[PDB]
Amino acid sequence: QLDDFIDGIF
Amino acid sequence: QLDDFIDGIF
Amino acid sequence: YEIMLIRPKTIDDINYVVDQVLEESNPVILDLSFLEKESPANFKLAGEKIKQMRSNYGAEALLLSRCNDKNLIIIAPKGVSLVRK
Amino acid sequence: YEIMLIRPKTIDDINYVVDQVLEESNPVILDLSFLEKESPANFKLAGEKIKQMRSNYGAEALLLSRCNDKNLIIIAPKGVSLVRK
Repeated sequence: QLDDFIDGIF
Repeated sequence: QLDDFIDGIF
Repeated sequence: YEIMLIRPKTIDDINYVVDQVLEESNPVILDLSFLEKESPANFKLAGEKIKQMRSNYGAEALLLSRCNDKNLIIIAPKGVSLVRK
Repeated sequence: YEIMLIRPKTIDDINYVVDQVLEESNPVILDLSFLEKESPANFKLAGEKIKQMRSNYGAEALLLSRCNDKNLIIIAPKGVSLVRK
């Protein structure tokens, strides 16, 4: 279940 | 090592 | 402005986040762990809403933390920059 | 405004956070894990700075996530409300 809705990771 | 500088937790 | 903090559980909570980002222009810090393990259908729905917000409205989304029982995301509207330093 | 994102490593990074919150009135999302395991003296110093900001300047501070290699805190200045929902 990837978070394929993000523009990057902290 | 507590975070005794906070006003709450999410 | 305000930064809202929420752990969505229902479709009404997903619509709440859409409205804070798009109508109020408030960033939202949201934990998607409840939707992820309770409703895979609403977790996919929540993610589709975030994709549409970034694609059409210039929202930024960042993953802040991902462990057992936590999936922390921050959604900033167009007008609030997430600046990596 | 802007929301700054940082993992402090030095005293200059701690002064950077003081200046964003107090001079720029920008919220800061900071990971205190590096200071915690590398410099216990600078971790205590960072915490003292957050206590002074909340006590004298009306800043709010919230713990967002705490696991191995992460200690995520959000500091909002007076003027940006962290609203639990």
